[PDB]
Amino acid sequence: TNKPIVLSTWNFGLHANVEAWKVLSKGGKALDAVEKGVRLVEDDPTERSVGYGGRPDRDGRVTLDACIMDENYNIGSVACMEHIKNPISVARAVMEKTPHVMLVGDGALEFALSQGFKKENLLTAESEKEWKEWLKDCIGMIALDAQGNLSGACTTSGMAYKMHGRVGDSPIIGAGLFVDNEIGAATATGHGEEVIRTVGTHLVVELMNQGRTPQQACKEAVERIVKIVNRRGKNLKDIQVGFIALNKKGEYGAYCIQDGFNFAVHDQKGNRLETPGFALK
Amino acid sequence: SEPSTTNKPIVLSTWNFGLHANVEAWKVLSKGGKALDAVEKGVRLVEDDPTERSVGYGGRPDRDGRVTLDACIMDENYNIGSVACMEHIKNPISVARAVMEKTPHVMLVGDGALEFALSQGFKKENLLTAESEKEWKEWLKNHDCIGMIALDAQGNLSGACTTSGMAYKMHGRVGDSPIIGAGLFVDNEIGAATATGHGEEVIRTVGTHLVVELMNQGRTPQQACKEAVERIVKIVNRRGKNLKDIQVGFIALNKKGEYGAYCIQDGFNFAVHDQKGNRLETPGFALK
Ligand code: NA
Ligand code: NA
Repeated sequence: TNKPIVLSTWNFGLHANVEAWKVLSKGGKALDAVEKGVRLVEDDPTERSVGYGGRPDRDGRVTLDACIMDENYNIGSVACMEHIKNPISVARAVMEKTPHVMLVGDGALEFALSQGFKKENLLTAESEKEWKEWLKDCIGMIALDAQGNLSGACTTSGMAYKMHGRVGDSPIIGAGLFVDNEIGAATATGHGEEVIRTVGTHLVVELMNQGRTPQQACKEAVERIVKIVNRRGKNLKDIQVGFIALNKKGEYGAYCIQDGFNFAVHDQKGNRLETPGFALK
Repeated sequence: SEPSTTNKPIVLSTWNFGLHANVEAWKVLSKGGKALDAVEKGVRLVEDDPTERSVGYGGRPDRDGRVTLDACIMDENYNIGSVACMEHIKNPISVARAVMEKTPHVMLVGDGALEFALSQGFKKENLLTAESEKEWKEWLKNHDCIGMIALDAQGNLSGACTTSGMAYKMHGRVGDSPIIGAGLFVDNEIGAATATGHGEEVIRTVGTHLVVELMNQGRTPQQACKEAVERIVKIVNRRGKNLKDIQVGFIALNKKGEYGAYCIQDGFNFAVHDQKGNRLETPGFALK
């Protein structure tokens, strides 16, 4: 087994991995590592697709989606939540502190406040400016820790200028994120509607369950999804879906419909940016 | 060549009230109509019924006395629509169908879902009946949803799921019913499945996507429902929980019109209407 190891999506995954590794390298829990990892990007107003600084919906409201899954089938999720900078941590509170696994809208905010989270104005001057001008994708992280336990976290401000109330894949278990401690974990990149449609990360993990490596599973999910896009009469150039994945042995994999995505991997070899295979050549 | 036997049209729905919801779906299916129209019409009957207290009008409120409704819908070509935690609209399944057909999104929640519904001509209505208000105030001091899946005369699958959610849930709580892959999943080249019960547990295990993938890899609909239930049973134990506290059922249909179901605990039936008639059937259960 190769452990610990953490993967996360996009260039900022490299920086998120560093924070995750501060936990993983000291023998801490995957759950804590992935929370710490993605909060880094939630916190950063120059990362405009996650948390603080996220581009608003078309009504100028910054609404955030996140979910988290630990090594023993515990889950939490918030969607379309406003004024709280660290939705992954509220999702973690939904998981640990309530008998529910998903809260949305005003109810998610009220819960957050009741747990001692603080309202903050998430719309930056920069985002407000660009929104008004307009009027005229996420971070996912999965890790295997020194105990051989998996966990993962996904957080986003969702599609810029979405309809108010729009929810993407990031807070939906089996779409944006899925973890089964006996199999593996996967988290998605791409058009949220399309990852929901195909239940993408549950598919990747079930393909690993069925005996595929993380790499084979990501590629086979994407190839199945490519055929569905065609069945739907759509142009593959208009659709992005991709996955990164980890199994219980610390093997990893990534594959997308289209070139141009990258993801960060940190293990005993250190932290680096790698690029997946892709279908649309 | 096509199958020697396909049982179509056919519609299945969860719980005893599925029997009369099936009659309404069959008005569409028996005339060669689309599975998508059939399953919408079928579940709207229950949404419309104030005496059905876990779906639509008359649904028991969250703990603050808001009736907030969840539904999703899926047709024969991976088109999907979903609303969740939506207030004041009696037929969330039809707003879900509008999300699917009329927007570039697949899920709206909360205020945004209501504003969209109003923009589409749905009418704001008071969904809290005197009876539900009475019970709620007192509280202060089975049939948890309807899922319906159908195979029409063309050989196409579609499904719908709609609920008012756990009674006296936290404000904003969403269960499995509006989540594609949890409460409902339909793939026209394999089969369809819809779920009922403790929504948290169906979300946890991505239940209907799992049932349909098990059919994909060769299980019959009943085999796939049963194996999914038994996975939930294993997970409940891994989590150190007591199975007695949990109910989940699945019903499932494949491309040939074969069907099946299975649940954790007894007392769950489903209704199936095909050309031979409308039947209330009782599946096996895990907790014996
Ligand atoms: Na940010
Ligand atoms: Na009702």
